[PDB]
Amino acid sequence: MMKGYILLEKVNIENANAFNNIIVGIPAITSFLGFARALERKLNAKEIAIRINGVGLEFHEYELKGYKNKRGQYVTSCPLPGSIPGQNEKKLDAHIMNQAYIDLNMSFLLEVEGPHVDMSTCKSIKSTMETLRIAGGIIRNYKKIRLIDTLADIPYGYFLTLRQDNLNDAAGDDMLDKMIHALQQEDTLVPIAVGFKALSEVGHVEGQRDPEKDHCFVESIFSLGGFECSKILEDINSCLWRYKTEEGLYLCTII
Amino acid sequence: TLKSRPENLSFARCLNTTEAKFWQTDFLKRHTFKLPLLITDSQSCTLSTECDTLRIDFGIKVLPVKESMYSCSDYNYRTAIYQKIDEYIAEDGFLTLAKRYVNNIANARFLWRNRKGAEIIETIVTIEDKEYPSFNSKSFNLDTFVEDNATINEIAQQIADTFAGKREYLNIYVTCFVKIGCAMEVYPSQEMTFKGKKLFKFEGSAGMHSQKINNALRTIDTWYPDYTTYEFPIPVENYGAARSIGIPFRPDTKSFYKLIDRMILKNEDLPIEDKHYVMAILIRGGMFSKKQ
RNA sequence: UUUAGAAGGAUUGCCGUCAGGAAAUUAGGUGCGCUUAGCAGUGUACCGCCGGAGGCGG
Repeated sequence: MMKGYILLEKVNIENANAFNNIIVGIPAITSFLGFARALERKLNAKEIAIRINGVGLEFHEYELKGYKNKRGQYVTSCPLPGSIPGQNEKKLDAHIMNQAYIDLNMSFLLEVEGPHVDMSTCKSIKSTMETLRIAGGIIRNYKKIRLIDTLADIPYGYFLTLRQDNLNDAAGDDMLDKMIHALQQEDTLVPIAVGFKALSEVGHVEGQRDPEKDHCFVESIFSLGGFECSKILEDINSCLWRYKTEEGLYLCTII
Repeated sequence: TLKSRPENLSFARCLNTTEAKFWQTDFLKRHTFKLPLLITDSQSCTLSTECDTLRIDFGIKVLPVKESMYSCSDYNYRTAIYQKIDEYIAEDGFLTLAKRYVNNIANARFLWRNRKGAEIIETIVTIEDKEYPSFNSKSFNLDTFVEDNATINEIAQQIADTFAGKREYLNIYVTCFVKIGCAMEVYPSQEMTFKGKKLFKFEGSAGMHSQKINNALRTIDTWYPDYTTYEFPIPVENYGAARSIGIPFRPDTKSFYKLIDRMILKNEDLPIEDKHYVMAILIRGGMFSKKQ
C-alpha cells in the first residue's frame, strides 16, 4: 500500500528517565519520537523501506520508583553509584547526582507510509523491537504488533494531547504564573517537555559525539498537556505527534 | 390517524379447555362400568389384565370474541378493532373456523401417540342435556376437512353464534373410547420436574395437560405461503413455527404482526384467507403489544 | 540514532502500667400485577457365537 497504521500493543518498559530539570514524571516527548526514528533507521538498513511520520502515546498503567509518605507526598529513590570517570575514580564511594526513574505500560500508534505495508512489515518490526530501548529503559515484553483500520480496534486507554490554548489564555504577567494559574483552575492537566530552543549559533566545536555534523547548544522548553480516553476521541489525527523545525526552535506538536 | 399499536394490548382465549383424566373400562360394558387408571412406579403406565379400553374425558367453554379484550391503552384502536370484527360477522358468521375446530375434535387429534394401533375409536359430544350421534374417528383423515356432515354443522352453528354475540357462553363435554387392548401402555403426559420420566398425575389418575389438547385443536391453518410444496396443516401460531419441521413457515410479510399493521393502521382490504388467520390468532390470545 | 552511555544501601533491637458512657422518647395515613403456552435423540442398549485384541448371527 502506501499509507497505513500499525499498533504496538501493551509494551512494558522498566527504568526510564523521569527528570527534565523542573519536572519529575512522564518522560519527554522527544524520547518517544526518538524510539520511532531509531526503529525507522534500523528497518531501512535491513532494506525494508518505510517512513514513520507520526506517533500516538496511550497510557495504561504507571509506577514511580520510591514510596509515598503519610502526608501524601512522593519520595524518590536512586541506585547506588558505582565508578564514574574523572579525578576521584579510584575511590570506593562515588557521588550522588539528581535523578528519577519510572515504569510504564504503553501502546504506540505509528503512521507508516512506504511501498508495501503488510504483515511482513509487522514481522520485521517484531524482529527489531527487541534490540532497542525506550527512554533509556529496557523492554520486557509486548503483546502483539498488528495493523489497524478504524478507531474501534484501538484498545482501551488514555492518550496524551497538547493543550497550548489553556496556557496562552490565562491570567498572569509572565508564563510561569500562567502555568501555575492554569494548573490551579483545571486539575486534570500535566506539565510536559516539548523540545528545545537555541542559545548559540550553528558551528563546529571541540569534543563532539560525531565530529562531522552541525552543533548548537540548547535549552529545553515546556508546555501543558492532558488526557483523553479512546472512546471519546474524534479523529485518529488529533492524537499524533510530529516533528517541526523552525529557525532556532526544535519542536514536537500535534497539529 | 393511527400511527402504531398501543403500549399495552392483550386478549384472552375464547376457547377454554379443561385437563383430561384417564379411566379404564371394558368395551361391551362401557356404558355401565369405570375403574381408576394409575401410574406404576422412571415411571410408567399400563392397563390392567381385564380391561381393553382407555376413556379420556375433557370439556370446553366457548366465549365471545368482542368482549375478550383485556387491555387497550388507546380508545381509537379499540374502535377500529370492534368495527373490523363487526365487518367479519357480516360476511362469515365465524362458521369456517368453527367447522375446522369441530373437525379437529372429530378426527381425534387430541389422542396424540395414543392413536396408532387402535382398533375402534368412538367420540361422543354432549352440549346441554342432549347427546349427539357418535363419530367413527377412523373414517376421517388428518389432511382434509369434511364440510358436509350433519352433526359437525349442527355443533359448529352453536359455536359460531357464540363467537359472534348471540349467546353468552357454551359448555361442551367430550368423551372418548380407545381400544388398544389388554396389557398395553397408555402414554400420558410428562412433567418438567426439572432424573427420569416423571409422568403427570391429575386427582390420583393420569391425564394430559390442557395445553396439549388445545394445541391439537388449533391445527387448522391451511392458508400459508408454501402450502403446495408441503401439504399438511400447521398449528395457528404467530411467526408460524411448527416444531416438528424445524423451519419457520411464515417469517415474513404474511406474519400476524405485519398483517394486522396492514389492516388497522392503514385501511387495506386483505383477502379472506388473511382475515381467517387474523380472527383466529385473536381467538387464541396473547400479548400483542409494542415497545413504543 | 531517545537529558545518550554506567551503578550491591547494609548490619542490630523489650512500648508499657491504670481506668463507670449515661439519662429521655408515638413512624404514620393510601393503593387492581396481568394477557399467553404441547418435555424427552427412539427411553434404552437384550440373549449367544467365533476365538487368541479384532469380529459376526437373532
